[PDB]
Amino acid sequence: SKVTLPPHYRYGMSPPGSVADKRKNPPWIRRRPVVVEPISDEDWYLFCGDTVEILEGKDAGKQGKVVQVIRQRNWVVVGGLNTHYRYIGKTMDYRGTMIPSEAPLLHRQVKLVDPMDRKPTEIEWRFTEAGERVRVSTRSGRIIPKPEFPRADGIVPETWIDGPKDTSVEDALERTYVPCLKTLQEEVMEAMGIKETRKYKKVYWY
Amino acid sequence: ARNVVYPLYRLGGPQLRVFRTNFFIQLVRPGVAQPEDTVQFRIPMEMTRVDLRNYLEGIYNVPVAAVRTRVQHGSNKRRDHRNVRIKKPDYKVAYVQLAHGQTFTFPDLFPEKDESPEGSAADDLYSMLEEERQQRQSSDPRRGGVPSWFGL
Amino acid sequence: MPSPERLDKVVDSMDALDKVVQEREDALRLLQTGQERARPGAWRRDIFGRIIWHKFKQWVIPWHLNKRYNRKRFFALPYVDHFLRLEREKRARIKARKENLERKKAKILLKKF
Amino acid sequence: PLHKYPVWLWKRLQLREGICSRLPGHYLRSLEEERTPTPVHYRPHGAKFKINPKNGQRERVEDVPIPIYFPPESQRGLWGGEGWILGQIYANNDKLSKRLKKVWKPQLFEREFYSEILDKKFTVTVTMRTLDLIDEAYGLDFYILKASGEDLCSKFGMDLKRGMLLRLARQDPQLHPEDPERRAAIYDKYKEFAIPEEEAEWVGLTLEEAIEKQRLLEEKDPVPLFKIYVAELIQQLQQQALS
Amino acid sequence: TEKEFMQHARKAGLVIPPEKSDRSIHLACTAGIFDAYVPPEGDARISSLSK
Amino acid sequence: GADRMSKWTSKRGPRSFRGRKGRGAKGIGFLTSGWRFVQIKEMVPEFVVPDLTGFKLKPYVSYLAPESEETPLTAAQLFSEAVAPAIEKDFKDGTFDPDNLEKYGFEPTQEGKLFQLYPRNFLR
Amino acid sequence: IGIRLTLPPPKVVDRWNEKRAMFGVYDNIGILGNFEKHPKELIRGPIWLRGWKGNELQRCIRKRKMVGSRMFADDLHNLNKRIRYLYKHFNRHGKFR
RNA sequence: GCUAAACCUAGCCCCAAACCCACUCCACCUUACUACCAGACAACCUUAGCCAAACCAUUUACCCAAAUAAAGUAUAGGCGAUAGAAAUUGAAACCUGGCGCAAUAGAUAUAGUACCGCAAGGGAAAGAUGAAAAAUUAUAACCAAGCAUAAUAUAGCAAGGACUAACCCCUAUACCUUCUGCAUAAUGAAUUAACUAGAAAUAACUUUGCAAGGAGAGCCAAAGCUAAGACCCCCGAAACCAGACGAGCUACCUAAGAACAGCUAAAAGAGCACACCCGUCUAUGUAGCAAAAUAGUGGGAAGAUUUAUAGGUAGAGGCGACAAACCUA
RNA sequence: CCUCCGCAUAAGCCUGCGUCAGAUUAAAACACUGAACUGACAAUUAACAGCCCAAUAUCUACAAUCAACCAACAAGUCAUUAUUACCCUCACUGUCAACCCAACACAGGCAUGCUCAUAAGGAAAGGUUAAAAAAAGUAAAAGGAACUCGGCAAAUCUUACCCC
RNA sequence: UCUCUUACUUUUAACCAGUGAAAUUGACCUGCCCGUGAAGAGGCGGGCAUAACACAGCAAGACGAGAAGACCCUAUGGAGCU
Ligand SMILES: [Mg+2]
Ligand SMILES: [Mg+2]
Ligand SMILES: [Mg+2]
Ligand SMILES: [Mg+2]
Ligand SMILES: [Mg+2]
Ligand SMILES: [Mg+2]
Ligand SMILES: [Mg+2]
Ligand SMILES: [Mg+2]
Ligand SMILES: [Mg+2]
Ligand SMILES: [Mg+2]
Ligand SMILES: [Mg+2]
Ligand SMILES: [Mg+2]
Ligand SMILES: [Mg+2]
Ligand SMILES: [Mg+2]
Ligand SMILES: [Mg+2]
Ligand SMILES: [Mg+2]
Ligand SMILES: [Mg+2]
Ligand SMILES: [Mg+2]
Ligand SMILES: [Mg+2]
Ligand SMILES: [Mg+2]
Ligand SMILES: [Mg+2]
Ligand SMILES: [Mg+2]
Ligand SMILES: [Mg+2]
Ligand SMILES: [Mg+2]
Ligand SMILES: [Mg+2]
Ligand SMILES: [Mg+2]
Ligand SMILES: [Mg+2]
Ligand SMILES: [Mg+2]
Ligand SMILES: [Mg+2]
Ligand SMILES: [Mg+2]
Ligand SMILES: [Mg+2]
Repeated sequence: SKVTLPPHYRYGMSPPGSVADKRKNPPWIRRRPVVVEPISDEDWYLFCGDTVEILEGKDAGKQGKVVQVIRQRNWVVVGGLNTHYRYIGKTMDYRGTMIPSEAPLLHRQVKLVDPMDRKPTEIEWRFTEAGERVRVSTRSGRIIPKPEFPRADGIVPETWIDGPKDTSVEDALERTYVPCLKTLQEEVMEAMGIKETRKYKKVYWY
Repeated sequence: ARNVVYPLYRLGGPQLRVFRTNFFIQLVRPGVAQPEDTVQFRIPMEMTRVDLRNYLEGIYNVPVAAVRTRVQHGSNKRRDHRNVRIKKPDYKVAYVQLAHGQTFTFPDLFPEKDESPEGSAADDLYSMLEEERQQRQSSDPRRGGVPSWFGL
Repeated sequence: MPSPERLDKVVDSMDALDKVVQEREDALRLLQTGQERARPGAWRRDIFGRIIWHKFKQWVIPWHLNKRYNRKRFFALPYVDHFLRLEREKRARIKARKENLERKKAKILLKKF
Repeated sequence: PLHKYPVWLWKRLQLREGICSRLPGHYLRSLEEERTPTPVHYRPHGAKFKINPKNGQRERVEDVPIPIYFPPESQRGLWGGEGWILGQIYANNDKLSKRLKKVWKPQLFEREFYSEILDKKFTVTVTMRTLDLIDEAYGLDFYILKASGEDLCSKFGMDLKRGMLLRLARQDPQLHPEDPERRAAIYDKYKEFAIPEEEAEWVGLTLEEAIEKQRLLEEKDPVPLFKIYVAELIQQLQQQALS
Repeated sequence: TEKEFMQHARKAGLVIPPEKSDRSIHLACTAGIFDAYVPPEGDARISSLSK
Repeated sequence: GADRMSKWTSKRGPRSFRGRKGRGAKGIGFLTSGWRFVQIKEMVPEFVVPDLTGFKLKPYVSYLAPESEETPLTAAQLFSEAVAPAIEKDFKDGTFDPDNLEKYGFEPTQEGKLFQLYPRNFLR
Repeated sequence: IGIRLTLPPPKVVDRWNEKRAMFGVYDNIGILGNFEKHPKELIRGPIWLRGWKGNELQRCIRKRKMVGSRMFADDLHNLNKRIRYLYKHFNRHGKFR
């Protein structure tokens, strides 16, 4: 679950724990690192789900929805927009099912789009005086919301059914703690009726 | 408990009580045929016989009769990609025998697969796979190599 | 395995419970005795000149009549100052090399953009 | 790379760094005094300028010391200002012969001494120069109190000096009762001495011993947070109640 | 004198993106046709405008 | 040569080296004159397990439970929640005394009770 | 085979940089700044060779003199070795004696 | 066209500035990585030597207080190779860089890992596509030694003169080094790719600048003074000294063990002869099974015998039934 | 057909021919699939051996060799009492293998018990021919050292003399 | 052992299949006789000989190969011993 990567490890469009990734760059490999623009985690603007605009490529000007963000190389993939074609089911006697597969785009080549005019727009991280922090358009002056995306747990909270081994909501939040200067050990030892009558003698620590 | 310092027992001192134990055991199906009451476990190295006895008689209430243990030597022969040896970790397995003549056989947890869920994210792609495979496997030896596309 | 996320969920759940109860014990020890680090020990210096945190070992006889504890030497014996200096010079070499490589990486990033 | 400080300043930097910084200031001054000892094994020149033969011009002349070595038996007892002389010797006092290495150890005796201050008889492994210095100082106690630290060249002499100075500063019931006038007489005899008491404890202490003494002063088993927090609570509630 | 060959590779792509991820492939077609237009048997016999 | 790199375990030396090493199990007695092991029942760990009959709490939680911001427990919060009501009450009554603090739970020395805190008499 | 097949990426140089435009400014200051500073005090480098040319042996001797009290132990041993060898080389071996 | 070639970037070097780090739980001086019991033993010590004096016997800069100057001066020195001050003068606080390298280079390093050695210790090599490998595509081919496509044709340092034609015709004693002299049958080289060897002063020459003065304090001067240019190699010994590491082989000793069938047994450091120890002679082998073996033939085999375990004696030495024998081939 | 081997213990090493899959490659001095392997999984369970003794004083001259005569010298391998203190019990480690030291799957080296040829344990020949030279054996007409520095090797079984 | 050697078996050896080294190597299109030469020629002079190519033996030559001769001498090179 928790594997440490080699210090110069290329990111390769796949999860790092996949089998195709271990086929591509195993521990056997060392290659030239891709020098990347460093971007602070406060000025990064686009998230997974917002509508974007491709600025150059085979189809410049088209909009779409980003479906994955890769922070370690500043990559996004717009859903089914900047594609090329590959065959999936591949054997020595038959291979067809040619599928459109995407291509990653840098954050320079992708600009956000504001909902009122549907045009490519530059963004600033203008802090809001009401306490929270949301993006604000520079030229149009409109707030762009953080879009809702189904999270990485894979569970939607409203359609969630408690199983036999999941405790309910009214038992997990009930305040049962009475804070006291006893330790847990002597507390449960007086709770379960266990009694000890002989003392602990002196012990020399060094 | 393991990886904890134990309080030294001065003679005539109180009973050594562990409250939230740190031991995690794994019931394992054996590799050789065992008699009808032998139940083989897999325990951490810092466990003894009497600890496993009180563990099985306190939490699961399983009546154990005799407990025997052995230390399993993990292999240290696999070479890595830079010729440094990779150590498979040693462990300790324990064979307990039930007390009152009770029996136990290791269950089958995998049999038997019976499921056919509604498929969008994986089985629609498998459906397109099998439909492409059933449609396009109409190759013919009498054409000799010409493409089977043109109406001409 | 059918769903391996349950194992990590149980493991970090129990680690959270362990951290909660150890916070409770440390708060109680701080309020009653005003000392952290329930295992008692002391700063000492062993033979190789390093400064270590030796933890006490819960004996039954006092230390002045322990035959085993009086063979272990907690002192310096001055031929080790030379090797302590060499260790300090090696660590300074490593730190200077790291900072110089960081300067070079920043220069390359400003060269490309 | 290079060190910021030279290698011969690391002792003083360690003195400024940690527990040595919290030593009292007079003890650190007595550490970094670094005076020159009295000449023992060599004849010092008269003046600082020495007209020499074969050219009648005055030349500047210094007196270099001798690298004399003290074995730990010299640390156990009062020697003079002397020790062993580790050196080399030409065979027949001419440089066209062999070079041989020679040691000059002093002649040691065992004489019993009396102390008028401490009122105890010590058996010391004394040499003849300390007897001559005692005769030149009219007493053992005058000799140990008069001669500075770099001239004793023994730790036992420094412990004798520390005990004498503590006895002088405390005005202790020294000899016994039934004769306090004798106490007053001996305390009046050694009166051009007797530094105050809190400086008298640290005279002649080596650095490890003073580190142990300063660590034993600030041992200070840490206070429970309960007393501190009830002090905070009673102070806050008195500040609210008196308002 | 202790060296062996490298490059153990395979020539069969598989279904790796459902081994697990949170990105699904955006297709642009379907498998086949919905329900086949069966032509009339005599469409060549009805090759004129109407009948 | 020998095997220098791999760690020293119980399986390596001669017949006297085997058995003297062990694997790290806490010993529970001593050897007497007749080579017998003598077990001491106060030295074996006694697992104190509570009864789970009427317990209503499962090893997982429902996702629909709300989240909370983390506040690690400190000595000041425990003091204000445990001792400060009682001390505040009998200071309002003017019968608080700074000399005797033991009625508020404060222990001067840990040697009296069974589970002493700083030397950690209890195991875990 | 030694030669490179594909020609390398062309190296661009900005002749109108910050540095190359302002090369040599405030050099020649003591002539027309009424001699407050010397042009050897513009030199930024090692502390021991600041306005001093020297030989190879003379540089190492000056480096042991001005800096060697705060060097590393390995570099001090290497410097003593190098000065011993350069003495033995310059004063004993060679031509022209 | 096979083997193959090519990559830039991990990183590293030299300076400036700045004083640098070390307990998440457990174990770690006993056989370190071991939870738990009574003699408490304990550190303070001129370096030496190679080398120079063409030998070598006094002697030979290394010493840890910033520069320049005084000055290589007074001085010391088989007064010789060389060593070498002092009085005095003063020493402008701050700026994150490179006419440094790029996988045989730069730290040994992807690493003090694998591997070798009981032990101190020694100690390596290497990767290359791409925007997308969730694009396996078709290209990218073109270049060293070695081969194949494609063996040979009478004669001769492999070549030159040529000719209508390659051979056939005429001439021609490979290279470097050391030598009076090498084709010499004297030394070195299978080939390819990379790496691999002239570092500096006083005094002179030329070119500027100034001129009885020159020079950014000190120094020189009866045309001199300042500045620049130009000029002095690599690899290789047996040896010496100092500090560590070794008696698991072998030399000896100590503690407690084990083995010696059968016959004649004269009682036996007795006889034949097993197991065992040793290796007299012959033959095979000599890059071998073996960096000392195998087969035959041998001596001892109840004693000064052989051998397992642990410990002890270490190099100016240990040990030695003296072979100058042994001390990890 | 061979057995001069083997089974255990001790020492030493540390999973090193058990099952499944890959065997397209990768080691088999050749392949099958497996002693010169890749990944996963499972084994070795103590009664066998280690892991030991509460103190203070005190006691301990008559070897072993069937120990019974006889007979010795090199003179030997084994034992307690009095007093006080002492009432709980079966914890831990090793248990596999075709294996250890010699750079190797090396005609080498390796301590003890067991049957002294066997109930264990193994295979000198990849296939054809019958060249020369070489090595190991068998047999040989007549002579029996005439060969050679030397009866060196082999076969028989062998006397006397000299030097040390 | 020999006069005086011979026959047979195995290993070895020759042919077929597989795996598959090492010392050595300036380049060689690499003959004989006489003479010459740094004094002993396959490479020079004069004659003679001469279609090319393997396979199996022999050791007369390549001053044949492995060891910067261990015999002799030199070095203001070492070391043991008396
Ligand atoms: Mg000389
Ligand atoms: Mg490198
Ligand atoms: Mg070619
Ligand atoms: Mg011709
Ligand atoms: Mg000639
Ligand atoms: Mg040349
Ligand atoms: Mg000659
Ligand atoms: Mg030649
Ligand atoms: Mg020669
Ligand atoms: Mg040659
Ligand atoms: Mg031995
Ligand atoms: Mg005999
Ligand atoms: Mg002989
Ligand atoms: Mg015999
Ligand atoms: Mg002799
Ligand atoms: Mg067994
Ligand atoms: Mg060998
Ligand atoms: Mg059989
Ligand atoms: Mg065979
Ligand atoms: Mg054959
Ligand atoms: Mg015959
Ligand atoms: Mg004859
Ligand atoms: Mg014979
Ligand atoms: Mg001739
Ligand atoms: Mg020739
Ligand atoms: Mg020859
Ligand atoms: Mg020679
Ligand atoms: Mg001569
Ligand atoms: Mg000589
Ligand atoms: Mg010499
Ligand atoms: Mg010698």
